[PDB]
Amino acid sequence: ATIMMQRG
Amino acid sequence: PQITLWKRPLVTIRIGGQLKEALLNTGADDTVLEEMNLPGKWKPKMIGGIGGFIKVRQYDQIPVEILGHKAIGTVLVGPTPVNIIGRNLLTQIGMTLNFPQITLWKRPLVTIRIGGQLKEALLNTGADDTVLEEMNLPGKWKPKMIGGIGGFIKVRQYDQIPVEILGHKAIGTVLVGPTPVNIIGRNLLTQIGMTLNF
Repeated sequence: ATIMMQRG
Repeated sequence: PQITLWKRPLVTIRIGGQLKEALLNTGADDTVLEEMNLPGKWKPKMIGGIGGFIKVRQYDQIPVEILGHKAIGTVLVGPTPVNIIGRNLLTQIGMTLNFPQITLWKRPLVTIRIGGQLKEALLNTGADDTVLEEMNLPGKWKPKMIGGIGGFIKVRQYDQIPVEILGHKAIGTVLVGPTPVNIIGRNLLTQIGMTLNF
């Protein structure tokens, strides 16, 4: 249940 | 060398002279490490994730060794739950997604077929689970909380949902909720035979 999407 | 996705793709990195564990994350544009000291000037920045935005310190042109490969690039430091290696450094070390080959210069976005709709979704090695933007899927579901960079969101968990990704059939759990981007996580990536390679 860890969703490490990241947007810069 | 080839990394499969049945487990989190965690690797040891070396940075500012210290060893750390970090997640190889095709779903991150940038590299974000847990609070630490790094030498040199930094600028404040903000970045977003599945639970919202966080403040970080941006350090430029930082050397980082990953799987024995040297990168030199931007490292963000802040309250991330997990150290993550994003595409800015994955490209430098020559990492690709494979099943055909997908390079990581841009966000690895692909079409999926799910519940009779076609959607664009992000192949995300830093996601355990698959999370799709709000949609009214038929069937029984249960509530769940899922976390990421800025905290948690409430989602609906549907099980045994047939999906098709890049012409490959899969069937699994799909979480539905207010995610900013549709995300294909490892639960389905393993089913269509996707790996990381360098």
